[PDB]
Amino acid sequence: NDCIFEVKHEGKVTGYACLVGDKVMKPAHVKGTIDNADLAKLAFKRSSKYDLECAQIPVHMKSDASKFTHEKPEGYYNWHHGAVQYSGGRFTIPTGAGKPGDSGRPIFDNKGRVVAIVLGGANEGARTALSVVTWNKDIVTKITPEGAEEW
Amino acid sequence: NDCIFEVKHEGKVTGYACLVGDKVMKPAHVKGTIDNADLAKLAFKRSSKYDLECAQIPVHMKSDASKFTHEKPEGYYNWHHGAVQYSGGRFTIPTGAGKPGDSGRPIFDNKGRVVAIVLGGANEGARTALSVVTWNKDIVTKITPEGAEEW
Amino acid sequence: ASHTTLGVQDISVTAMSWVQKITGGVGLVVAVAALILIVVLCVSFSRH
Amino acid sequence: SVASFVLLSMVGVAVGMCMCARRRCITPYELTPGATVPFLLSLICCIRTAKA
Ligand SMILES: CCCCCCCC/C=C/CCCCCCCC(=O)OC[C@H](COP(=O)(O)OCC[N+](C)(C)C)OC(=O)CCCCCCC/C=C/CCCCCCCC
Repeated sequence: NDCIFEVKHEGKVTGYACLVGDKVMKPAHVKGTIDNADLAKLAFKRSSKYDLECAQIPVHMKSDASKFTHEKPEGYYNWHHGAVQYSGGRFTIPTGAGKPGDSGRPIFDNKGRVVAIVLGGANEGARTALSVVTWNKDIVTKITPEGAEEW
Repeated sequence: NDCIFEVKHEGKVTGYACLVGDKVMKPAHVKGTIDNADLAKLAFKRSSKYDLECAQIPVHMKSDASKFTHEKPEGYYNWHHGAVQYSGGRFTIPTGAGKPGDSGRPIFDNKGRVVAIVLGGANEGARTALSVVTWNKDIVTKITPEGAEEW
Repeated sequence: ASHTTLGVQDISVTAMSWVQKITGGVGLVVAVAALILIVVLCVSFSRH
Repeated sequence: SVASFVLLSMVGVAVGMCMCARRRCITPYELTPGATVPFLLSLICCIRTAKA
């Protein structure tokens, strides 16, 4: 934990950029400059398909990036605003747990490794379906439940 | 039992709808107007072959969606008139347990998921076979015994 | 007229190949549609 | 007039049979929760998934 950085704006934080493996994850819909000076200077390749902005970590100096994994067994995970529960192909939370302005928050498994980065959520009544950027064995994927709004 | 997601659909109660997975499911032979006065306004696709009818669950009640699964190991399952046993490729209940008006009752595994939806059945003395729809991997099926009738 | 009448039936001229072409195209479309219908019917009837 | 009328009616019957085939080959996938329609069958029968 504590490896993430808030992407700062003029007067408030609009999202969170996470360090995973050797890439500086950052959602693309959120805009800002990133707090840390060096990270702001990297070339961020974008993709509207996956709503992501990533760049090679200066791994010569950043040797603290979070571990990652590709398997997502159904169970319970945590995202620093509570505990996210897995079911089928959705992530659900208590309705008030999620809030705008905290998009890009990494979510971990029980062993302290990230599995997905939240982009937004759809309030389903009691639960909130999370739109996340995860990855399978090979390549990233964007699970977007119906009616999910950006954060 | 421990989770309510069913709704009736007629002033004279005959048949019920369920919130299974991402579909609101109601058997075809029953007729009426699904309550809460919004679900009945949904666009419903029907198939007289399977005696089934479905519609997309509105995002409002995605939290109320019941979990479901496709495996049906030999054993005992419970519904709202007691318990059933999936013995020898058939769902059977003790005679007199079911009666007209009982279609649309789901059938649960011990973990609370849905594995079946009852349409009716026939009796052989002390026991009674069931006519039920079920879904294997990716495809629904319907199983019916000899001399059954709609409930 | 020295000859007889044109013909009591279907003595339209060559370049009725236009008729043959349009009828053949419509028949091909109908045959393809019928084949698709019967193959999906066989698939749905196998399913039980 | 007769030839034009029947031919357009023939293509109408063909398109109707195509629509009926699409309906009867797609409804099993519509009823089943999970929505695992393959990419190939979605393209052939001209349907789209709920996550695209
Ligand atoms: C769903 C809809 C269903 C509705 C059903 C529709 C029914 C409508 C019809 C009723 C029929 C009307 C007939 C009117 C009475 C006429 C009687 C007649 O007096 O009959 C004249 C002769 C027929 O002689 P017969 O055999 O009866 O005598 C033998 C007599 N028996 C058989 C007893 C021995 O007729 C001739 O000979 C004249 C020959 C002239 C040939 C004209 C050629 C026209 C060709 C056009 C082709 C177009 C070009 C194609 C370009 C396309 C490019 C895309």
